[PDB]
Amino acid sequence: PQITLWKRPLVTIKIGGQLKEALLDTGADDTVLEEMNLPGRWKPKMIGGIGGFIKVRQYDQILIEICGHKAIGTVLVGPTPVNIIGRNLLTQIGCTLNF
Amino acid sequence: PQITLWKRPLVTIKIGGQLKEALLDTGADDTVLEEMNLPGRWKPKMIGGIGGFIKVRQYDQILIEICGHKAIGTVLVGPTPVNIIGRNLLTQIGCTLNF
Ligand SMILES: CCOP(=O)(COc1ccc(C[C@H](NC(=O)O[C@H]2CO[C@H]3OCC[C@H]32)[C@H](O)CN(CC(C)C)S(=O)(=O)c2ccc(OC)cc2)cc1)OCC
Repeated sequence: PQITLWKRPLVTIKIGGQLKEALLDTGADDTVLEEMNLPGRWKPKMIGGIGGFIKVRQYDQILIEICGHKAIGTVLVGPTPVNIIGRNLLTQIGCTLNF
Repeated sequence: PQITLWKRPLVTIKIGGQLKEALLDTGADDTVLEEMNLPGRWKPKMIGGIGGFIKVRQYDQILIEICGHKAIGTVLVGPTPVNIIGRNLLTQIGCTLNF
């Protein structure tokens, strides 16, 4: 499909057996999801943007389905205000910018 | 053009007669540029990101050319980690997400 940018590009994702709304974010290197109790091991990490840095938990090889397109990669979990789908997963679903 | 996301979607912009590099950021509502001198009046404003809020200077109806495409809109200037082109201007240049 094609998504215009009049409004926030919010889509439904599926992760860890749960449906959520997430933002398709070409300005995000990595994927950052709201607090959730995913199973398995993780590693502490800090990511920064406007306003400073936040602490997150890095989970690897997590499967996410974005609009029916599957993707496997690293997911950061922490006190983010919004679920953010970053380039590490956007590339896997064939997402491009076009103008 | 069509832009893949294996690398950061960085493009050259021209604002106030000066060339800069900026990030096409579909997760940003607004356009935020690093500290710089712009002519005309400005109003102090605040915007919030992943790590909290920052103080910016709001410039309205500013000419800005993004990868050869002209836009006239709001540009925020402040201590952002990187120049980001947000949806307010991405819509003006006809930018969409596609997968
Ligand atoms: C009132 C303000 O609303 P809020 O609920 C913040 O809600 C957000 C936070 C972050 C994003 C993604 C980034 N957008 C954003 O900051 O937009 C700004 C500018 O326009 C406004 O619209 C949304 C918030 C303004 C951007 O797209 C990606 N960032 C990097 C970029 C700044 C270079 S990031 O989120 O900081 C990031 C993601 C993954 C990473 O992997 C290592 C690193 C960094 C969207 C909405 O309250 C704050 C306390």
